[PDB]
Amino acid sequence: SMQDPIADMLTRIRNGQAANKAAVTMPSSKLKVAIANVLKEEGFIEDFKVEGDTKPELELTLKYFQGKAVVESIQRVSRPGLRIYKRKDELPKVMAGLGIAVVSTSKGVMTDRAARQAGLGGEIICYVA
Amino acid sequence: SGLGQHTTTAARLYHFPHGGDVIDSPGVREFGLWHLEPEQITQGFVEFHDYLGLCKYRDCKHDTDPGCAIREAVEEGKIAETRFENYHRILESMAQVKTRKNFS
Amino acid sequence: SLSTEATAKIVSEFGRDANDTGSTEVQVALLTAQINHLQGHFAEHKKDHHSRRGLLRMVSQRRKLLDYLKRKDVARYTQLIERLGLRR
Amino acid sequence: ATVNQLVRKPRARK
RNA sequence: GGCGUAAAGCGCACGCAGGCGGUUUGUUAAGUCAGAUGUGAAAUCCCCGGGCUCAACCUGGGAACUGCAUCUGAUACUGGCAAGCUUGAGUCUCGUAGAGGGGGGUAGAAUUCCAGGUGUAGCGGUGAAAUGCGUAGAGAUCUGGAGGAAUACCGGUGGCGAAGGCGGCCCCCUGGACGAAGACUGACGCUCAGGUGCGAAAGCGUGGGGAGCAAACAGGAUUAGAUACCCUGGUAGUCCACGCCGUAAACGAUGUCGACUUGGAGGUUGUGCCCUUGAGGCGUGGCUUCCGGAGCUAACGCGUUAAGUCGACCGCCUGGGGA
RNA sequence: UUAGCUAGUAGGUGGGGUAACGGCUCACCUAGGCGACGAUCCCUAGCUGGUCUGAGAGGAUGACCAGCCACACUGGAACU
Ligand SMILES: Nc1nc2c(ncn2[C@@H]2O[C@H](COP(=O)(O)OP(=O)(O)NP(=O)(O)O)[C@@H](O)[C@H]2O)c(=O)[nH]1
Ligand SMILES: [Mg+2]
Ligand SMILES: [Mg+2]
Ligand SMILES: [Mg+2]
Ligand SMILES: [Mg+2]
Ligand SMILES: [Mg+2]
Ligand SMILES: [Mg+2]
Ligand SMILES: [Mg+2]
Ligand SMILES: [Mg+2]
Ligand SMILES: [Mg+2]
Ligand SMILES: [Mg+2]
Ligand SMILES: [Mg+2]
Ligand SMILES: [Mg+2]
Ligand SMILES: [Mg+2]
Ligand SMILES: [Mg+2]
Ligand SMILES: [Mg+2]
Ligand SMILES: [Mg+2]
Ligand SMILES: [Mg+2]
Ligand SMILES: [Mg+2]
Ligand SMILES: [Mg+2]
Ligand SMILES: [Mg+2]
Ligand SMILES: [Mg+2]
Ligand SMILES: [Mg+2]
Ligand SMILES: [Mg+2]
Ligand SMILES: [Zn+2]
Repeated sequence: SMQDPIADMLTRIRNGQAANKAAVTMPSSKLKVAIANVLKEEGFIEDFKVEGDTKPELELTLKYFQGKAVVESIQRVSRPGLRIYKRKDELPKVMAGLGIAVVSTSKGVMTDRAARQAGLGGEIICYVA
Repeated sequence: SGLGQHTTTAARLYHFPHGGDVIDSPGVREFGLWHLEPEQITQGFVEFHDYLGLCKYRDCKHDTDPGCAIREAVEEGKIAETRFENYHRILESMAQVKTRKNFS
Repeated sequence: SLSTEATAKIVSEFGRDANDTGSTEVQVALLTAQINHLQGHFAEHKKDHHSRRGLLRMVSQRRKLLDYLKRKDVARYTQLIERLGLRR
Repeated sequence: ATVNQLVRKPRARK
């Protein structure tokens, strides 16, 4: 059902980016904040706010160029049916280093560019292309 | 139940004890009359040769034409009416076989 | 399922108060009395395979509810199985 | 298509 | 890589094992990641060299051998334990709609049979005829009775059901669906190989039942022959009980569940508010058909009920024929 | 189109046994053991370091070199 909420998060982002929606909302969690805050610090989105404490509701502000999709495509990589893990030297790049790959490690959620100075590996979340 | 079956094939050749050959035939229920005109249908019967040129007109359908001497020969009894009713059945068969078209 | 006097009494039998109606042990008893109500019905009506689907729904629903109390608190599980006559 | 299907039986090479 | 039509979604449903799983905190450090040790024989391959006149070939050292074991670490995610939370999934009450199923009665047309009455030469049938029936009075009409099976109109891309399917009315037993207001349990969930049950009609076993329709068959036309077509009859079967058989173009030719993404013409079913100022106005859920944008698609077309973008799990297909 | 297999079989006591542990063997005691994570049965095959193909992942194979196991007309047995 909602068994991969990160894939449910990526579904709501990709639809509203293409359908010219100004802002979207979604149910919040601890992990969804730890991904959207990275995308805010990597120029893909604008802002995120939390609403509700017994029903945590996350909001995202979209981002356009002249009405053109900033996040062109995003690809869920690991999944509950098949887990994907890499080492500190097998971290894949997205568009030969243009896009970023969201990898969650023990030092928090960061990119593969940020994992070079960290020197760790773990679970690939999504290819932010 | 009331029909016949064609088991033996087209034609197998053998010889007589005296002389000549035999030719077997298939069980055939077909009638191919696409060959020639209905003037040749008049020539396809023996006793109807000697009665031609005796009717009223020089051309005659011999069914709906008044004064057909061939039809008078059937009414006389020298020609049986089983052959005459089958004769125009041949002519009415060419009204129903001819319908689509066929040519060699 | 049942009438108002039969439903609300069993909630007061197994629940702590009148508001304790959503708990699992009440939901077992709502299915336990209903299957015991339909014992003489399907004996006379073996050709009613459509109501048998509703019967097999409640048997499968009761089996799932007994597995939740068994995996969490076995003290309340062993009470209800003899209090309603289960485990056969 | 599902990876979990191929755990039970792999792809049948002719 | 695919499964609406090219080969392919089991006819459908339940459900064990198995896979997977909302959200918050603590803990474990299992999985994973970091570092280190030991090991992964040599030769081969790769890097830089040397040597044989050159090359092939031989050879130095390094790299590689993406492996495994152990130890020290990090705790974001997955797993286990512990305590939870409520939006998932459930429970109650008040209600509404429905050909949902089973059982038992009952109604009136129509068909055929039988009884009686009036009444006469054809009825019947077809493109045209014949078989057939009828002066023992058919047919037609009217009265009365018997039996059998089906429910006109209502009735409609209308409703219900997992599906095949389900239609006079009424009673009894009983199943699910949906809506309103709250209360309550606290992930109790999704999915399914074997397994289990349902499952159009034909057909089979046993015993009833018999109008009409009707395989085989009888008879008459048709015809080259008529076996079929057409017509007059007619058994099995169609009906019920008790089983069995489990296959269909069982089709929406689309497996189920969940999340989102511009919308219209309507239908059906509720509910909230409103000069009730009309069966209305304004909202708002459940179900359902036809259009159509973006997008997708081999095209046809799909297009908030996807065949759009995704996740969870299962089935199935690998040139045609053989099969 | 192989679903149940297995009585020295699974475990224990004691004796015997080998260079060493042990159903390795014997009497007794227990009825378990294995198996849908493929037991058992049938067919085929020496395996590996490697070679070859391939961008890679994979795929096919095991001659020469090297490592190990098995075998020495067939079958069985023991001595040294
Ligand atoms: N009583 C009887 N039977 C006969 C006579 N002649 C032939 N038959 C039978 O008729 C049947 C037909 O004979 P057959 O010669 O096979 O016929 P056909 O015409 O050759 N058949 P097809 O068309 O297959 O070749 C046979 O069973 C044969 O014995 C006869 O004079 N009397
Ligand atoms: Mg009800
Ligand atoms: Mg293809
Ligand atoms: Mg096809
Ligand atoms: Mg289906
Ligand atoms: Mg501590
Ligand atoms: Mg080596
Ligand atoms: Mg070396
Ligand atoms: Mg070398
Ligand atoms: Mg040189
Ligand atoms: Mg956890
Ligand atoms: Mg009647
Ligand atoms: Mg509570
Ligand atoms: Mg029979
Ligand atoms: Mg007939
Ligand atoms: Mg019968
Ligand atoms: Mg079939
Ligand atoms: Mg269609
Ligand atoms: Mg368009
Ligand atoms: Mg459309
Ligand atoms: Mg084939
Ligand atoms: Mg011993
Ligand atoms: Mg040699
Ligand atoms: Mg060797
Ligand atoms: Zn003439």
